Amino acid sequence: ATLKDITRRLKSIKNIQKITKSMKMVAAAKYARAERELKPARVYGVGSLALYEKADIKTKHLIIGVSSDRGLCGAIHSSVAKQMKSEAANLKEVKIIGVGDKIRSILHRTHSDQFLVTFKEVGRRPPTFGDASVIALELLNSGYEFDEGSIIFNRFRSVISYKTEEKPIFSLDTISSAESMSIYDDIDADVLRNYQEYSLANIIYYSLKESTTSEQSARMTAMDNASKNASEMIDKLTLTFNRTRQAVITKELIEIISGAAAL
Amino acid sequence: YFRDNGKHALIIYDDLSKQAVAYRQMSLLLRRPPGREAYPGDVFYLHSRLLERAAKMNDAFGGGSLTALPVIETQAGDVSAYIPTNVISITDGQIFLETELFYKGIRPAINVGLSVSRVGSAAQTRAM
Amino acid sequence: VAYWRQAGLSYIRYSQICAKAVRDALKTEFKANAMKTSGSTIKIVKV
Amino acid sequence: VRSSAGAVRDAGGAFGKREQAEEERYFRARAKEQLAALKKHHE
Repeated sequence: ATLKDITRRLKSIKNIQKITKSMKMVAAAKYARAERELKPARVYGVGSLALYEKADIKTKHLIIGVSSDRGLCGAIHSSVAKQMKSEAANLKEVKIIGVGDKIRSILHRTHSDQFLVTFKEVGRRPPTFGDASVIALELLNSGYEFDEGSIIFNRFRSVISYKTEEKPIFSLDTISSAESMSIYDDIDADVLRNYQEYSLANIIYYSLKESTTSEQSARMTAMDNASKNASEMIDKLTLTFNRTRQAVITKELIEIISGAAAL
Repeated sequence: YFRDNGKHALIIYDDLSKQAVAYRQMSLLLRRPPGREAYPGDVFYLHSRLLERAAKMNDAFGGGSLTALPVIETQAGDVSAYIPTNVISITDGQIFLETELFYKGIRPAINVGLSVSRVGSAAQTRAM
Repeated sequence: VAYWRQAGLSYIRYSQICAKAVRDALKTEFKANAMKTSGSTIKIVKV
Repeated sequence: VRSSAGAVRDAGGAFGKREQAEEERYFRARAKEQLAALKKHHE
């Protein structure tokens, strides 16, 4: 490469290094916050899971995939998308909801027909119950009547690890009166409906809080790796820069000396 | 001879990089001092005077024409190089070819974005 | 069929108003943690 | 230390070309939304 090409490239990658370093620190302070907020949210969300995990419940299927809109977080989106298509091929009428635009990006070419609705603006402000509520309301009052459903998301484990999991949504208000839920029998349909709705919000809230912690930690790591790779390139380019710099002085000077000797 | 006798000719100079090298050898051995990259001081002129001879003639001179397609070899894509820059600055336009494009399957390996030609007479065609 | 359910509203919506009112009744000491909770970031995607 | 804003675009490097395409994608989607909104303001 030319001296000008090297110089321009060096300046670009130095800029990339600075930004990825800054965004690593942003993700680190955001991750710390998510992991604090996850603590009570895990108690809450697991408490909402207690009903189904103390009773054998069986049975149009609804897949809700949860990630975000934001790139540079490793295999966060591919993971969830991989289990979305995997469970979709195993099921028998399937409709898909994606929360986080990156879900729709990966699945659209093959599963465009099966998409009910998409949600965006995920991964900018830490999710709230309001956000769970907004998704919840745009599913009940939308038009689709699902018999069963499942929500797919990244469950946080540590700074560097997460597991793609699936939770069931038996929210079909018809299935709440079956074999094992026979002991829960004095409730009128009005209150069961209110319960069913609230628990639908709880499980989506739970997925939102787990996903975000996993996404922020994975963002931290990706940016950390990006800036380490950039620094290595910078080191190598700087060496080429200095070699080339010296060689241009040398070359120029030999030309002028030849020009002088020839007179 | 075609240009001036009412006819049309196309000339290809393949290539002007090698002509400049030969000019450099000859000039150095004549003991004319070496200039930029050891080329003679007037390497620009070597090419500018040649290419200026391609022309379109008016009717009082016969209506003939001579079109030139000079060819320049770059090194590792360096169009900013001395001889390449001279000839770019002389010509009416240029067709830029690139190795990346060639191997990607773009053949002819023309970089459409960078390649330029001067307007075009209204007449290139009409359905074209 | 409560007064709000006949109006076409859900327990999600009922609960959201109830939750907001409990927050709007905090004092400037716990009110700082209104912000970090009670958001409206997520948006629907049509066409 | 030394000022360097816009160096990524200035390099014509992969990252440079990618960012240009990313801006264009964004603003073509905006134009679609804005021209429809302008159509419905037309009456």
